Amino acid sequence: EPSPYVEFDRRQWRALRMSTPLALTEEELVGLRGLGEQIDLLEVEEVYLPLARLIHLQVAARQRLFAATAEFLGEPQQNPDRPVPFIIGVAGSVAVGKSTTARVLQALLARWDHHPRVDLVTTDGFLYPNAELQRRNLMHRKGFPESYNRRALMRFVTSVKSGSDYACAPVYSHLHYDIIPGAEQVVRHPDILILEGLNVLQTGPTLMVSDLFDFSLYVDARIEDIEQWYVSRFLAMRTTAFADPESHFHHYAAFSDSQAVVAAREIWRTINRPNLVENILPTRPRATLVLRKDADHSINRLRLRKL
Amino acid sequence: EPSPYVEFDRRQWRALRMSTPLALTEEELVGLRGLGEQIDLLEVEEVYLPLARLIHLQVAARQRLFAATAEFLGEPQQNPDRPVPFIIGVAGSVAVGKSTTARVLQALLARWDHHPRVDLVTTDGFLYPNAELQRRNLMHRKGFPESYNRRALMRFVTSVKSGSDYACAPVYSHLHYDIIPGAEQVVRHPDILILEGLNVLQTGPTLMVSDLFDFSLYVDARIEDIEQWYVSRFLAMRTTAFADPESHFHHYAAFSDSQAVVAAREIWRTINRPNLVENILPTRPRATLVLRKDADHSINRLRLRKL
Ligand SMILES: Nc1nc2c(ncn2[C@@H]2O[C@H](COP(=O)(O)OP(=O)(O)CP(=O)(O)O)[C@@H](O)[C@H]2O)c(=O)[nH]1
Ligand SMILES: Nc1nc2c(ncn2[C@@H]2O[C@H](COP(=O)(O)OP(=O)(O)CP(=O)(O)O)[C@@H](O)[C@H]2O)c(=O)[nH]1
Ligand SMILES: CC(C)(CO)[C@@H](O)C(=O)NCCC(=O)O
Ligand SMILES: CC(C)(CO)[C@@H](O)C(=O)NCCC(=O)O
Repeated sequence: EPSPYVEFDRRQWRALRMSTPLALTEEELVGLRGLGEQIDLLEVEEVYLPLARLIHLQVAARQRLFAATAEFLGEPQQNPDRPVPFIIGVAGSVAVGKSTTARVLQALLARWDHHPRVDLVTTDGFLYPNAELQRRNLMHRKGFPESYNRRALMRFVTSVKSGSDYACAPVYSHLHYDIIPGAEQVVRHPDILILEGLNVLQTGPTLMVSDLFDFSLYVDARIEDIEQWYVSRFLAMRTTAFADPESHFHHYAAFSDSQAVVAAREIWRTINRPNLVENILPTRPRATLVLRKDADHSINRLRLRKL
Repeated sequence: EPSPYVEFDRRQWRALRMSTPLALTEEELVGLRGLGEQIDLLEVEEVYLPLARLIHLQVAARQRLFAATAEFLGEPQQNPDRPVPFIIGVAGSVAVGKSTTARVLQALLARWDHHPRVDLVTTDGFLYPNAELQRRNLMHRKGFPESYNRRALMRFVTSVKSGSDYACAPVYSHLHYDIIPGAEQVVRHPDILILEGLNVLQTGPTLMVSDLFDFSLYVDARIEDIEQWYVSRFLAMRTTAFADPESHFHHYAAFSDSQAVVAAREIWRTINRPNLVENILPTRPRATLVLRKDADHSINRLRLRKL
């Protein structure tokens, strides 16, 4: 059976590093690593460095493609100080590590030789505000496709990829659990834009951000593991994020281990798990690279799209 | 508002021919032209020749892409007598002209300088046989996604694009209105494969043939026009195809104009129109090039994806 995909173990994948230099310190890694994440410099070298080599091979190759369409159209030569931005999507469940994966990726690419402008945007900022979610009866479906302003999202990425000087995204506050009035993240003709969220790989009856991705990753793990990671993070957060009296979820800080486990499981069951099974997982087949994690968070398997 | 798309009129589009030679005679065109189609050598020159220039620019460019992934993987050099097959999808309603568009495209590309092997496959052969459609209660939904063996279809195109020496498709008989026992269409590592059908541009919870297309066309027209074309073709066929006593639809040959119009409208209303509105039209946003036809079948407008 021929296949669009090729499967690697960590042994096979890490050979593909060739001579890519490691440009990240252990301390720098910490600044990027999320609560509960196990990524170390060795995963960076054995997993993220071949990745970064793949990507940089494909950035130049993907530029030929837009150049052919320019040539056809009898369009001028593209300013080499403004190529067409390479767009990278990163997807997966809540709690699977995908935001760290994306932050690490950004760090690695920014440190490539010619110092590319590499911006990172999460879909959080494109959530409808709570007052608007409440209007729509969606206050308990944050993360589902319909809880996002997908039109604004598509506009944002279309703007950036189509060469705009600047494009703006709104900004979400996890502390306050809402969009921040007046806050903008401004992206200015970067060379690479990484877009990370749950359903960014979705497809449908209109052109969507996934149709603009030049490359995508999906961070995968067994569902039962993800839940464990999610519950455990929730318990840990009683003394980090929920401890802040300003935090929308401050009431959780004083939950017993057992009360906390019960609350987190209920949130997993009613929100995150269904969103995962119904919307996120069905996008996995399309990702250029699936990063498969074991129960201990360690990436030991990879699936690349060769077609 | 920035846009993934650029819109042309025939004036703007035909300028993009540059010096592409016309290699098709009027007689050759006839061999390709479907009952009721108005395509002439002038549409070929003003519409299909820029198209063919776009495509050939993108074939070489799209090869860089697969080469980068080979390089990354430390794969050998690709035999230049066997590149990775460029896959082209052609979609649209029944009766809109898309099969002629595809046959013409094949003729034009086969006549490019180095004489590329250019195969053409329609999704007809991947319809479930009638006995199997009946089992599924689908004898009146031929053309809807579920009336096709989509797994076999995906396998076929995956086989070809992944470099197989040969791949086989079953063969449908319009005369008999069923799959022909024992018949195979054999495709042998072509340089380009054109795949044409109603829903070939569809997307979903699994990797599908649209995810393998390097380029796609959608042949568009106003729904009311398509219906007129469909009814008129049905009336014309009383003296061509339905006239054959072997034809599954021979009974239609003896319909009055008015009986025929009533039968065709009913088939349009209950089968083709719903399939168009529900399944085919929602794929239009993704096509690389939409060919928009006026009431007289003439292509006067085009929409290209630049992103
Ligand atoms: N305080 C806070 N920050 C969050 C939360 N969710 C995501 N973040 C932001 O994203 C980072 C998480 O890194 P990582 O563990 O890779 O995130 P993830 O696996 O995508 C977890 P989730 O998808 O649940 O956010 C956090 O360090 C923080 O910057 C949250 O619930 N609370
Ligand atoms: N005899 C016959 N041939 C058909 C039929 N439908 C498609 N074909 C094949 O496809 C060709 C049609 O050319 P074209 O007019 O572009 O097809 P189309 O617009 O896709 C029409 P449809 O989609 O309804 O087949 C025919 O000449 C024939 O080879 C049909 O109902 N009867
Ligand atoms: C469970 C964690 C810590 C992991 O992301 C986080 O999703 C969380 O608990 N956030 C606040 C609770 C909530 O998700 O509503
Ligand atoms: C209406 C035409 C002639 C146009 O394709 C053709 O679709 C047709 O009439 N075929 C046989 C009738 C049927 O579609 O069942």
